[PDB]
Amino acid sequence: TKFYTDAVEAVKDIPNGATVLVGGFGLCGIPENLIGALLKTGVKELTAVSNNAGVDNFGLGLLLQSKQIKRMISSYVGENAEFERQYLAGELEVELTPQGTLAERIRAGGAGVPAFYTSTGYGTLVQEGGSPIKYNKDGSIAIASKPREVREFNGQHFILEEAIRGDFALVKAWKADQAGNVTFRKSARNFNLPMCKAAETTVVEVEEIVDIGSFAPEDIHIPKIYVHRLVKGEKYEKRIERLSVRDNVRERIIKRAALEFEDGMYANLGIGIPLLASNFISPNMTVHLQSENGILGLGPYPLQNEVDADLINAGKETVTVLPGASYFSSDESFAMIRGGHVNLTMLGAMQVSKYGDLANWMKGMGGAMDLVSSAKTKVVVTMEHSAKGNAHKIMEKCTLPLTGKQCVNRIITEKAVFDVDRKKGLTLIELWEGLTVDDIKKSTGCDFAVSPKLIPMQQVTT
Amino acid sequence: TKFYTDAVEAVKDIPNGATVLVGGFGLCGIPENLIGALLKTGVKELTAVSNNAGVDNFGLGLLLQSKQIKRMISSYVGENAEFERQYLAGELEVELTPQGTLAERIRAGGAGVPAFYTSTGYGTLVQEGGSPIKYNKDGSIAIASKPREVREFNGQHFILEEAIRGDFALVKAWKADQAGNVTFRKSARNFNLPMCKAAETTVVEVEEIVDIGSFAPEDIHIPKIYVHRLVKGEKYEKRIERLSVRDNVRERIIKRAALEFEDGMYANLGIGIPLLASNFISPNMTVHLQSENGILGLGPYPLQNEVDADLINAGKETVTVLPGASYFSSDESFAMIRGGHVNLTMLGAMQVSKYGDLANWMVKGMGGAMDLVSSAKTKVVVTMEHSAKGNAHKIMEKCTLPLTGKQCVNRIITEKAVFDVDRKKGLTLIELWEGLTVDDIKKSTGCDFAVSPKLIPMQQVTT
Amino acid sequence: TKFYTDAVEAVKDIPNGATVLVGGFGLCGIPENLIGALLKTGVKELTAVSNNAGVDNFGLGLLLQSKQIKRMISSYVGENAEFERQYLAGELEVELTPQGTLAERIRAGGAGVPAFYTSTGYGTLVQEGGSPIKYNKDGSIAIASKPREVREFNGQHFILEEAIRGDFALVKAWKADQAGNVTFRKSARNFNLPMCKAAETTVVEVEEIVDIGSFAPEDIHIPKIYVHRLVKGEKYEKRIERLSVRDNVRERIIKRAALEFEDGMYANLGIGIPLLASNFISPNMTVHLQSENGILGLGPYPLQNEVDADLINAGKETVTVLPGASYFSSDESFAMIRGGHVNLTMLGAMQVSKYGDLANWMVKGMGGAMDLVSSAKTKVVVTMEHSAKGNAHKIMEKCTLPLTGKQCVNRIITEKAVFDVDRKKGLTLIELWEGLTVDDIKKSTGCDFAVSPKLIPMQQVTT
Amino acid sequence: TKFYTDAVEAVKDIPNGATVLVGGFGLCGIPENLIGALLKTGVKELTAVSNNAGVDNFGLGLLLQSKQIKRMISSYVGENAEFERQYLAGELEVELTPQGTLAERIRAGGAGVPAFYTSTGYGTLVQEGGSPIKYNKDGSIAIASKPREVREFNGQHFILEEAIRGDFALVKAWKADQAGNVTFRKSARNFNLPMCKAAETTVVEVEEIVDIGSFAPEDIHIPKIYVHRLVKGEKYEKRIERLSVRDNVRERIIKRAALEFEDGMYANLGIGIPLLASNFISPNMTVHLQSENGILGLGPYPLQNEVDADLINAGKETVTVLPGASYFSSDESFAMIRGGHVNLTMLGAMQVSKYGDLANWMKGMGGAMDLVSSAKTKVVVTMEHSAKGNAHKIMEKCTLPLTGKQCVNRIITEKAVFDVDRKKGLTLIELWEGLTVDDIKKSTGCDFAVSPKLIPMQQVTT
Ligand SMILES: [K+]
Ligand SMILES: [K+]
Ligand SMILES: [K+]
Ligand SMILES: [K+]
Ligand SMILES: [K+]
Ligand SMILES: [K+]
Repeated sequence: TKFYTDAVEAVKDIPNGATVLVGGFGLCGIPENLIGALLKTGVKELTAVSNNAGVDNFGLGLLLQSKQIKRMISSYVGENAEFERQYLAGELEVELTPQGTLAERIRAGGAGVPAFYTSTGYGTLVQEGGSPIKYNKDGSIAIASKPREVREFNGQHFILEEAIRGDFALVKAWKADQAGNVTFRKSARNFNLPMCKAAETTVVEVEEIVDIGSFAPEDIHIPKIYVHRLVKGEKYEKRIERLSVRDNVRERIIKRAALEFEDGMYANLGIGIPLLASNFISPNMTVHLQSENGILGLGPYPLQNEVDADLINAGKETVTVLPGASYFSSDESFAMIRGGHVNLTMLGAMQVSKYGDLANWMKGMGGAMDLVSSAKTKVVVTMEHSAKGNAHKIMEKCTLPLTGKQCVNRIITEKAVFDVDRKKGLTLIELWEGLTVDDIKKSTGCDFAVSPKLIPMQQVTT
Repeated sequence: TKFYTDAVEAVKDIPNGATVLVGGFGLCGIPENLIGALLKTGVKELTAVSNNAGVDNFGLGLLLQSKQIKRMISSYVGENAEFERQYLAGELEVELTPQGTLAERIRAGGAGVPAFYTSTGYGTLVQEGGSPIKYNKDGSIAIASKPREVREFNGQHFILEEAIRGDFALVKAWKADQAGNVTFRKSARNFNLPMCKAAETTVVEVEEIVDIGSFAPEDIHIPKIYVHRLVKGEKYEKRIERLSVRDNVRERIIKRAALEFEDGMYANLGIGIPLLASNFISPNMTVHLQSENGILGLGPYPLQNEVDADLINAGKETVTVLPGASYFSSDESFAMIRGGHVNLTMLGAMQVSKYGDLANWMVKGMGGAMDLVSSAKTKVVVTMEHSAKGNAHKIMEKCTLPLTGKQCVNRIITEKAVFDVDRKKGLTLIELWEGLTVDDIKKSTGCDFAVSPKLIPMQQVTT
Repeated sequence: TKFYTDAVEAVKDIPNGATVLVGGFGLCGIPENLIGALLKTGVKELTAVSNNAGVDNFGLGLLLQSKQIKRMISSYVGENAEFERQYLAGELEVELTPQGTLAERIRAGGAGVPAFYTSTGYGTLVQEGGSPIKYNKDGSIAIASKPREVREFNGQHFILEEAIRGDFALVKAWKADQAGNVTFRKSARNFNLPMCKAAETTVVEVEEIVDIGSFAPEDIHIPKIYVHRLVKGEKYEKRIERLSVRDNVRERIIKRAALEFEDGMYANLGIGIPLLASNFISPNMTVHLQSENGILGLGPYPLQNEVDADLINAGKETVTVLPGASYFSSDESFAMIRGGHVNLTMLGAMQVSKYGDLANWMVKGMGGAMDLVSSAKTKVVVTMEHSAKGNAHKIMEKCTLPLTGKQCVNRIITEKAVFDVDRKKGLTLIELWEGLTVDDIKKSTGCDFAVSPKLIPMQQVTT
Repeated sequence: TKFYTDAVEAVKDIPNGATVLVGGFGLCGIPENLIGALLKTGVKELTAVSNNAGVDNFGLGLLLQSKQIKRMISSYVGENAEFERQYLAGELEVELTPQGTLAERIRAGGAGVPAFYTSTGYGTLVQEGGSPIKYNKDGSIAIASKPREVREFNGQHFILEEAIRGDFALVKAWKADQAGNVTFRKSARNFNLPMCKAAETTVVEVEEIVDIGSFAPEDIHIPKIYVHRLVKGEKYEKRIERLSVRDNVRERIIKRAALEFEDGMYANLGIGIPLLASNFISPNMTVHLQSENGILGLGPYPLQNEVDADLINAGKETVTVLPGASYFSSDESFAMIRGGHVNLTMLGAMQVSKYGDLANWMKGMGGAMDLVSSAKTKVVVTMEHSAKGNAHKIMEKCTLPLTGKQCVNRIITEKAVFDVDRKKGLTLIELWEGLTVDDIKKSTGCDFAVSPKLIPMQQVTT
């Protein structure tokens, strides 16, 4: 590892056009000083591989403001108006790739794996191609995404994704010892860890340099072999994107969603109703919440003194963890998710089809496509029954872009609870008292079986 | 995580015929108590996915001795005569898979990836198929390995390997906290870590159970989500397979090999000459030695009282590590190796071809040799005696022995010469042992070679 | 042999899902009446082993049109849009197998040989696996071909291919005597002959039934032992797929290709330039042209009134044969080819590599191209325009198109140069089109090449 | 094709040590003139690939007398005392290879196939190796055969055999036209046909040269491309090795064996009882007899005027064929046999095991190992029940060299008829009247089931 006292020195040789991997999930674990250094070098036309686009004036957004990025390869680019403007104007190219796929393609890039298969994105536009990566000033499409090759293994369909390697990686880390060994703090690890292994030259900025021997050998997150250039970041603003401190239809969904929790369950909860539902878990029940940016054991929002820029949830809110929590990188998080280790994945949806196709993302798909990619994880959708104008949200076929095909196992609305089966379709198993099966018929766009043991819709006791 | 006080209770439901992942590299990090529990349950016909076969009376060898294994899926199975015996007799099935491929297939299996590509094994018997996985009693081949599918990416060839998942995994770990979070000690991590994610039911035995909060959250090697059953092992023998404590032709190779080292270099040294050469590294030079069983920063053999069963090198010798060393799992180790992060890989060879094909492994298995030379980014340097007994060529047009890799050697160091090897142009004699002539080399080499315009007498490290 | 007066009676017991071998090369020697009988029985989901797919409305194309075929195992399936349509739509499965391998696998299937080795397909997608045999409606790959196992014999690589056997074979023959002995006419023999031995129940339709004793015993092509069911075909359309009756860059290649011919030579000429070159053979020179569909002694295209549906060349063109010609079956033809008995094989190429890899076939299938260059004993001469549109290199370090063969080309003839090709040393420019310079060739060739010390202006046949 | 007027001219360049393929089955279709020419050139140390060793003073035996052969690769070398003497004395090397395997290895050699699998020889010394190929003068072994690799396919075991290619082939043919196209007459085709394709230089001698155009193109047995050198043989002796012109225990076996015949059956009959049994086939029944030297449709022994050196059966007897007979080469004959196209193969045996192993060959195995190699062909053994001294011939395990393993389906003796099953063993289905099941018990060396429908042993009506 080569140590630098000046960040510009550490990155001055990045060529125009370089593919640069930039760590960070939201504003968590971003290499703010290395990004500050690129503003000074003025290198341009970069293809930035960055999970997110920071915010308008921070993180990757600073490089978008200065127009130093030709293309971004990211999974979620919301919360950044300059980004949106450039994209629509045809000034910026954008390849949206599922978050877990982005993590794994980066990991493959550092592991000598040119390509691998993942179900994430199967049946969606990731597979189908056709998304505008780049527009012409006239508003037409200049570059459309390529469809992905898909192959069946063990009766399931998987898309072939290729490794992502960078010319450079700009990595934010916590500490580096004098040998160049590096560790990451809390959830700031995310993509920084795998990105450190996937570029020809990795540049890491750390908050502190410690003596060789400060780390237990077993606990070095990134061995020095991956750290080519190391600089102690000069300034850390610790920006927090969203400071989060500790109707009846919605309340009803929350209260029935709260009943999906089981003792010992591992769950991943999308923001909104699913997350609110966790507030009703019995202190008697032990439920472990997984966060896809690399956390297992999420706790409630922090009391003001617990607020930590390094600890946010997938919705980018400041959060806390419970005793016995663990942190891990983004590739490891999605290995955990894709491998079906989470028992329950509960999320909101705009539409769900008869056989469980889900439309809930189209800013980018973030980790939603990965979260529903495994048949081993029970996917529970919580959403209001019908859309504005009473248009069906549950129907034969989604009309909105799919997040996944035949991946929903249960739908919870304020009116009903449907179990969903990829081959047989819907089964009404709970019914809000006061409504009748025919009321459901009228608000649902496809047929459904009625369970012989249909009960009034339950509501958690709390 | 469910805690058990009895190991048999933790594994009694394993079915006959189950595929069981068993952690451990050699005797390092083996789940000796869970294995002991399987001897009691008597479950049989297991397909054991285990990097190695332990030794005759320990680790997986115990289950082979009791005949509870139908098939082993391993990368290296030497040091076991009952294994050898059962294999040749047609009583045991064996699929040899490159060590790094095994680690990655297991990882894939826990990560939802059904298959991936790797250059490891391309152009070898792994790709080619035809190795006997199983013999019949009369010596006929009952099952031959399947060839692997090939695909080209970015101008190179890779083979398609599929995930490995087990019904159960028997994992050895260091400590578990009360929530089921687990950590591994030193090099005992190896395959235990990835195997914990790749089975329907993971059973972990640990040396000690500690309070929730004993681990820093960032430093939990295996989050509790992957630990289904946990037991504190009742007995730990701390078996050490090889207790390693601190001619001229060979010495010459060693001394020229020592000159391949450069300050700041990351190197992986095979046992024998390569490793011996590291003893001549200048205390002025900083060289980081990587061990494929998951270590970066290997040090010299320990004094006797420093020996640690949890710390061994790839040759299964007890070792030490230097300040700033790190440990990591087998899949990570081979990601590091396959990704080309090691600058120099120096190993022994039986044969090397004109364009750099290497034969240096063949039934004991290829271990990590095929992975070690799988990347074009790592410089591969072979150190071997020039010619075989009877002066048969070892360096020639084509290897006649099973390949470890195709066009992967960049340099050959023998007691007579040093050849740089290029996949397109072939051999270039760049150093010549003084007293020998270019014609002497011609006579001991089985293919043509260019003679560098800057050919020098063969160098020898100063030490 | 059991005689039938009704074709439907002869095939009514074929089960849905049966594997059925169907004779014929193009529309030559196809069992049109048995196929017509299958349209009436309606049997479905057949795995049809048929060299070709007939044409849209004839031969196997009729069964594709009625959707009675689940999978085709063929070597060449061009000239059929319903086939193409069903394949891409995921309605039809297709395993492309080299023509000669198909013939030999079928023969093996009737000879009790479960598997054999052939160099045909080594280093290509046949060995490598991964071709889509079947797509799903959304375009995903439902079934990918399996790679083939490799083995080395006498220093060369071969792949292991397995026998093909059918439940039934639908065979077209010329005459059967009353005992069930059968003969084939001209080139209509092709696959019909070997397919008669490789199915549990063989059904043969013939044009005429003659008295026992009409055949000389030595001249029965298929002994009655292989003929289980026999029917005199009710109707024979004598369909002819291609009625063939007797620039300067291209002309230059042709005229230099014509100089590859030698008196007494056995040659196999691919359609296009190679075949055109044969028109310049001196009536003084005797050259015997072999056709892989089973002919030795091809002659010029016939006058219109000499056209015979039973006599076509490999490009499916109607032809004639010269005095002393012979006909033989497809397995025999490829034994002849694979055995290296043809002295010169001249074909077109899309790309040729420095060491002689050839890309000249790729989904229509590789036909006999992979077999044609499979032998080191046959000189393989490629005739192609030097560079592709946009001047992209066609001759280069490595082909970027699917290989037909590895290191199998011995010479390249373009409108600018003639290169001898050596598998170990590469290219040697031996002739140069006058007016061009060695540097001009450098600019249009994607790899280095030696310049012969005896380089001459490119020759042109006198005619 | 190059035509020669002098045979010596056609073969003078054969090197000492050359591997030479010599056509012929017994004395049928031997290249007598080319062999005469080798006597004059004196080339030595040849490895002669020849199905048989001719007889003492003819065919290959002439080359053995002159000591010009170092090694023979043959399937049957009986009827030649000089051969036997040299072999035992250690002067001649001998590799016995099953006839059908020899044919197929030669064919593979001309077809570009380096190796193939065949069940022929599985479970026998062909697989096991250990046969002396060469003795030392002291009577010990100098060279022992190598075991063959065996691999399972579709649940069956097959041995890997490698191609045989020659430096030269000496081929006897009937006619050649002026272009070099060649045809073979009757059963003289045998190995000459495949040998013409498997050597670097093929030399063919023919009885007559005819005009181009004499052969129908479809009926050229060997296209000119395979005929490198052609000579019209100067002399043809038409030697006939065995001139064959048209007790009660043995008679009983014959009469019960005659009942194995069925209308429309294809059968291959070994010499002795099986062949004698065919004399009792009803003129009402149509049975087609296959001869492994390349004939289908064998008829009775010839009346003196029908005697033809070109037409002999597998026992090398002069024979005739019936209307509608066909001739074919040795590789094609064994493809027919190995592929299981013959319905019934009836042969004599020295021993048969409980599960159907057969010992009936140890001169060489000839085609016996191939004849029983297919599970599709019913193998019926006809033999006297017990050996001299009443030793068991039917027992648990044969003690004599195996011809095949689990390949016998029925055993016919003068006392009993046993069906044989590879998994269940023996089932006594017929019993010679006057004998009891216990009498069979006493004469049989293993247990056997007694059919519930056991009948007195049948005897053909004729
Ligand atoms: K699911
Ligand atoms: K390398
Ligand atoms: K390589
Ligand atoms: K060639
Ligand atoms: K080749
Ligand atoms: K049988």
